Amino acid sequence: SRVGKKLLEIPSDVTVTLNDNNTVAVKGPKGELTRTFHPDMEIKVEDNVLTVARPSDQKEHRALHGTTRSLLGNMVEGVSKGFERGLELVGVGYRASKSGNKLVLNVGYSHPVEIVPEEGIEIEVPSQTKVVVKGTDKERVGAIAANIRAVRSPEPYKGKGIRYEGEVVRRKEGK
Amino acid sequence: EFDTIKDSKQLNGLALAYIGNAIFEVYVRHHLLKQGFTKPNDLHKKSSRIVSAKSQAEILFFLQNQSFFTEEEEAVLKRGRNAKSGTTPKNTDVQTYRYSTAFEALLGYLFLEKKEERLSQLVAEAIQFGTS
Amino acid sequence: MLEFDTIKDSKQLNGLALAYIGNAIFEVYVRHHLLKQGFTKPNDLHKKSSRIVSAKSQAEILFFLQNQSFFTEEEEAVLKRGRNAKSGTTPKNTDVQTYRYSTAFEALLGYLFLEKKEERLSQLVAEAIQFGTS
Amino acid sequence: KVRPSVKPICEKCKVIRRKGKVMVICENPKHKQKQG
Amino acid sequence: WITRINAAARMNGLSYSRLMHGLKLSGIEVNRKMLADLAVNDLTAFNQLADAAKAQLN
Amino acid sequence: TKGILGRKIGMTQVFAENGDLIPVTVIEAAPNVVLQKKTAENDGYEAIQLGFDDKREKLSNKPEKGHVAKAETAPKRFVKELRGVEMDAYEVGQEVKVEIFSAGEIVDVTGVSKGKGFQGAIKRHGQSRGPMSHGSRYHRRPGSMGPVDPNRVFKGKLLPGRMGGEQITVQNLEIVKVDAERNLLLIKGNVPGAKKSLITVKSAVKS
Amino acid sequence: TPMANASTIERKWLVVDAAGKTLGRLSSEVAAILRGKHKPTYTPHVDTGDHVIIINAEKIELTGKKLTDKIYYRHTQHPGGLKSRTALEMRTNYPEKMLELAIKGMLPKGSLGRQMFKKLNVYRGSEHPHEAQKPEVYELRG
RNA sequence: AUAAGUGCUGAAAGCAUCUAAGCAUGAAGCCCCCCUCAAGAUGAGAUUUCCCAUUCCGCAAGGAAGUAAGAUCCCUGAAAG
Ligand SMILES: [Mg+2]
Ligand SMILES: [Mg+2]
Ligand SMILES: [Mg+2]
Ligand SMILES: [Mg+2]
Ligand SMILES: [Mg+2]
Ligand SMILES: [Mg+2]
Ligand SMILES: [Zn+2]
Repeated sequence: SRVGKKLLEIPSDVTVTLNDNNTVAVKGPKGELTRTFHPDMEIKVEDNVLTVARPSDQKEHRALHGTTRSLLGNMVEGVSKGFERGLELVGVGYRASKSGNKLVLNVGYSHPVEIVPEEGIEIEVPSQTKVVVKGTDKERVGAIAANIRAVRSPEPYKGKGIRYEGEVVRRKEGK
Repeated sequence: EFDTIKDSKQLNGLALAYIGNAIFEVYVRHHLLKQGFTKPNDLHKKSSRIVSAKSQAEILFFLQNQSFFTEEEEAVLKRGRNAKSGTTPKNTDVQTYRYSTAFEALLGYLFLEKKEERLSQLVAEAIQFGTS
Repeated sequence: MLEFDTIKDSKQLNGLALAYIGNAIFEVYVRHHLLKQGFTKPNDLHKKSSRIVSAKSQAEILFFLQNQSFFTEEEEAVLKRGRNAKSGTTPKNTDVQTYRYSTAFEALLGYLFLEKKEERLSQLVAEAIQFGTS
Repeated sequence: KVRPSVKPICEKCKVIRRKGKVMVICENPKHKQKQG
Repeated sequence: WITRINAAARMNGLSYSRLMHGLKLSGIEVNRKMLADLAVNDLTAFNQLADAAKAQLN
Repeated sequence: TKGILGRKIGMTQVFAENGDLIPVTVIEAAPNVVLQKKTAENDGYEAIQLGFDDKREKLSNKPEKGHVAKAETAPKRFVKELRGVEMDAYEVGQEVKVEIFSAGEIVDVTGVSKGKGFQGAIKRHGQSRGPMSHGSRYHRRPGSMGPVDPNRVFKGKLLPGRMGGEQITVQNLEIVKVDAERNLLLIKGNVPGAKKSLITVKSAVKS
Repeated sequence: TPMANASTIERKWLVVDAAGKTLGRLSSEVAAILRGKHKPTYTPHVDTGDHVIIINAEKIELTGKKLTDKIYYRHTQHPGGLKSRTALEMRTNYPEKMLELAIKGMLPKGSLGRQMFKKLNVYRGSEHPHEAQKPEVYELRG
């Protein structure tokens, strides 16, 4: 089938707003979200109904026609409840802690590594061996978790370093 | 120390505007000097910007909305706008020239009556707005 | 006179800004004088002010004053600074040294005004107007 | 593993394109390879 | 001559490769490029020639 | 930043408190005087002018007299311009004394090298010689001019000509002692220039 | 016998805009307005052209992947010293120079062709200082 | 700002995907920062200060003569050659 053809509801507090040049925004119980779209593409919304009218078929139109819909879906979902992603931390003593608003991780390096997030996203730590990022949008938490993981990639010979909240790494043997 | 004139009300014509021209020019030039500029080219450019007919017209219109004036001020503004004289410049129309004449006449009448407390404040406000 | 305040570094202005403010000063004085003398017709006020506010009458007044042992050392320095300033485009119907000698006069007036030397400037422009009108 | 002839080895190697090049990506990184 | 005729026959909405065709068609106007050119010394007759040309191009 | 202008006088030595020898270059000065200010609304940068070592009134012309008579002082012989500086602690006529360098600071010293004349290659560019025996007829000559194929000489060869006399800047020197009375500046090391010459002592750019 | 005009010519200033136009397609009619091939009195050795002013020169465009793969080379006279610039850095920091180099390759090469090139006035903005010559407007014929 | 690489969201292809839209990171390389020369940059720039109320011919353009600020000739020399 196709994903650019499904439908999208709109909760009560979630209020979308159409504007010239197709630059829809959203007002919800967790913050705002604006994202300009392609000028050619047509966006049309009804109460509890989302529609993406596509012009004559082409190679790039069948792509944009799904991209915009997926983005609107992610947007309404984030403004409804928001996304998050945890970060397990195995170590043999590798431990993360909190300091004001920023993050500090004492990996095997010889000096503490500092990680500070941008505005609109917070970094919570529920325990000294786990990190959990929380934010409204999806690409933001994605990028923040990637930049936090890229401090210490997981070694394959033994689980050592940062890894995602649920993932399997391969294992060799060393003697 | 300018000795007073025999009367500052029988100047029915444009003499009020004639003096107000040079008064406003002195004020805006001294202000531009205080800002710091010294080259004559940009000094003259900004001076012309602030002293043009349309600029004075817009400043008068804007100050009209603030009710910054009193009764005799409206009296002298009217007496200035009832002036029919000369020919308007080729670059501008016949309407805004009358507003400029009114502003210049008001400035001249304020100057020629030793009311510097109103004059300095009025020109300070006019310059402040025109430099927006 | 007017109610101004001092400008920092008023002894460092080139020969042009001084004349720039002095032209306005002289215009104010001459217009107030022609109005005090008794006149209402703007045509005649222009036709008369264009007798004293031309570079020829200004150069003349300057030569008359200078040849009368009226000035002092600092006014002489301000005259030399006004006359030595080299810029502008000469007017189509005048010489190019009477122009300089009138710019010297306007620079003198402007430098006298920008230092709160009120009474000296007043008497100077008084004698200047008196000569020019005669 | 650069080579002018890329083709899957095991059954689970995919073939994609990036920036106008031919790449074979897989789960076992001994099989990852790129044409040119 | 060809450059000057091309310049003089574009302030009328034609070009050269169409003015010349319309002149060869509208009757047989045998005015040489030298004289047709020189007649841009005054631009009142050349406009008449160009109008007669533009007639036959429809 | 900050900086002054002085005269090289010659090298000497001083013992520190550790009791160790230190080469030292002496530089005299005087109260310099700010003669002009170059702001960004009149020019394209920020810079003050400094004067130094006044000269007697017979050796000055009328342009220079009039230029230096707007700060009410005497015709100065060396005029320069210190560009990168804060321009609110300086007024025309004000002075800039030697008392702005504390001990143990780090400065730069700009000066004109001393002339060597028309020098060859072995001395100018520090090249090598040929042999002096074994039948040779080659020593103290600048070498091959290059390959045959270009049919010309590449721009950038190194040949004899006039050496020295350029402008040079030494970096990361250090103040030893600042005699506030006699207007002296003891700088460690040596500085370019012949004795009795103009020397510019600015603050450190690298940091 | 044909009128060969010489020192009997007049000139007139024109204003051209570059907001939303392809390079090489603008500099191909400007480079023939300068040369004089729009005047019925065109003589080939007197430079019967006229002056052209260009504004909004930083709004020019290039099709395809030219803003990354159009290079501008320039060689010094020293060995090895071949310097290079791409089109993005040029259009960002030297727009007027980009347009001057464009137009300069479309003119004759002698000693009349490089005084035809003194009549071109390129600016990067929306205001020009030449408000005294009364410069009229000129929309592109194609 | 980039190279190779590592990417985050994301469809064509209901999944997957570093890319086609979009958002990053990433080298002794590249452009600045450091040092020197530089407006004959004929596109010959800017700033500050000195000199200017002459005399002849020439209807006029212009030409000529004495000069002003300043410079040079000539002489005593070297931190220069
Ligand atoms: Mg008026
Ligand atoms: Mg003047
Ligand atoms: Mg050896
Ligand atoms: Mg050759
Ligand atoms: Mg040819
Ligand atoms: Mg000796
Ligand atoms: Zn595989």
